[PDB]
Amino acid sequence: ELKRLKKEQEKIREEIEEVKKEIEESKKRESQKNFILSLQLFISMLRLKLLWSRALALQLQRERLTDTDEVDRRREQELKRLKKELEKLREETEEVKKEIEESKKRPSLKNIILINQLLILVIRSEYLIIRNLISQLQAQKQEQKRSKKEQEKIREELEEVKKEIEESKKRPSAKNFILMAQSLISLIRLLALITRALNLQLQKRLKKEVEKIREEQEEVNKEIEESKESLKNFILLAQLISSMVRLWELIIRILQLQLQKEDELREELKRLKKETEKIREETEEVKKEIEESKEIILMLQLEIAWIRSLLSIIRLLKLQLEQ
Amino acid sequence: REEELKRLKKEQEKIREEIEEVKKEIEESKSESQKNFILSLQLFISMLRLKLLWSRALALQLQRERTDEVDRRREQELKRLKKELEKLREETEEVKKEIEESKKRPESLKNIILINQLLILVIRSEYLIIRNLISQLQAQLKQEQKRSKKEQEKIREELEEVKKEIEESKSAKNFILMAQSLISLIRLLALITRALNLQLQAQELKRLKKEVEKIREEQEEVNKEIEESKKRLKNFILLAQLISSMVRLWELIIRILQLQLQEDELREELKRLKKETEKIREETEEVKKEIEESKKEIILMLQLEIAWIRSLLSIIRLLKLQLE
Repeated sequence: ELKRLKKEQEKIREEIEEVKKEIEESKKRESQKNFILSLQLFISMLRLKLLWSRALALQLQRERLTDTDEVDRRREQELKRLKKELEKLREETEEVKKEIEESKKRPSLKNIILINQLLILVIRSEYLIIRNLISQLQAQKQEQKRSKKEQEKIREELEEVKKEIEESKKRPSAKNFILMAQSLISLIRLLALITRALNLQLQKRLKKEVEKIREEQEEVNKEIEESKESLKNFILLAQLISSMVRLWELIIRILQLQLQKEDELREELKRLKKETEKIREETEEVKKEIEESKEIILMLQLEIAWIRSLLSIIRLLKLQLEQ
Repeated sequence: REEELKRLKKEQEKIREEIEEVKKEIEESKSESQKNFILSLQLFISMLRLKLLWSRALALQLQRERTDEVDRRREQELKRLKKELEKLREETEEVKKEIEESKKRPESLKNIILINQLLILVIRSEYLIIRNLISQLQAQLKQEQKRSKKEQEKIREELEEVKKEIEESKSAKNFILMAQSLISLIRLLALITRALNLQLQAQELKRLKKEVEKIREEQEEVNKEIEESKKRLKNFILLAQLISSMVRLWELIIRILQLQLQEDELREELKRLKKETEKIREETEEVKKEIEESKKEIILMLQLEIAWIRSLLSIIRLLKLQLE
């Protein structure tokens, strides 16, 4: 079955490269900067999901057969391949990252920068999720410490960022930044708990910290629907993140049950299995809502790929439920 | 002009007999593995003869742009190439069968068999490109585009066919490095045809740039994997570096095509090719040294690999000379 998904990764990698190559042709030719600058992070996120998709396929086939290690053999080599693709974004992240710094040292537009920082803050964190999990397959402590110190370096950036937001959220359209910003803030806050979980897979309170994120993002999503021209494509962008939040809350929800792994965990299974569909449904509802919308030109391409890459993981995740 | 293109179209001969001697020796030498390795020599031999023709068909296109006799000479060589073109596609079908016979006999050689299956499809895809070039020269006709597009999808399914039986099996680490280096090269050749056919229609070429950049990265995945297999059979590795340079060369061919399509935006990506052409020339002679250094199919393998280096370099020059 999995090799069916192992085609879309190329198919998603397609518009990645051209819209990545369409980016720097016009990077030759203050707003258009950070419009270009944002799309690049979207791509660095798009590839990040493809890495995470291949990572999930590894665990899935890790469990399909594990009598001896010819399953592990095909694994350790691919473990290096995706380990590299991590750093190929780590460099690409650097480029955009420093083009955002010196973009601040210049005289709506001022708040676009903040979302990009938030965007980076998300990429920095999904990173360590992968690096953790990527290494948790060479073992089958030279990995724990880096995320502990780094989980501080994101939380320290995340603090200063969120304070420079409420400073203007109290102030006098672009209020839809607030939602996407708030949605990203909840995403980082939610993703911070997942690193606590992935390192617990190595070396309980988060189930309550999750419910804090849940009911808080629930109110952004309600406002999201209470708002559905120019910014109307930007609300769709926000509903994208909303699924990423709900998807990630779904991921940790799997991260408990296998710890407790003899029946009542098949009820949490059925629970997952439905909300597995519920996001993928709400995701494909977005897919139609994206399709309708006809720099903008290039944004909608990545979103479709952002959808497809997300669906491939959901399609790949519901198979982890059979596990 | 001809002085340059004569001292080039003399090295073409200087290679052709080194092939036909390896050739006359092949059937002279002709267990199962031995007669299987013999096949790969012929396939490699045919690959070489395809290169010389490919270079010969190029120099034509040059003098063309460079006299009544630049048109009388047209008919002359184009037929001479078309003859050699079809003589090539002959011998291939026979080898294709002899492998189809050996597959049914069970046995690490199924590696060596699988690579032979790829080489055929590589040869098969290269054919339609040379014809796309030669027929474009004698066109100086709607179905000639289509048979190339038709025999393309015929190779396409056989690629995935053989691609299945690759994963359905997966030292051996290198066979796949080499096998993947070929699959990519095949996926590259299919682009050039669809790119060439796009020339006759004259904005779809955006789909090409995508897939081209796709095959850029994945090739550099195998390219880097090859690099560390040297630091830890040596003949097998340098031969895999032969294939990787082909993917680079053909990448440049495609890059030349998409530029041949559509004044500093021109000169921008233009000198990139001329700069890229300079890179491939030395990389080729890098493989040349290690073959020339590393001194019974082995020697036949070597002289074949050397002649390929010399043959490829002649194409690099015409490409550089074409870039003006």
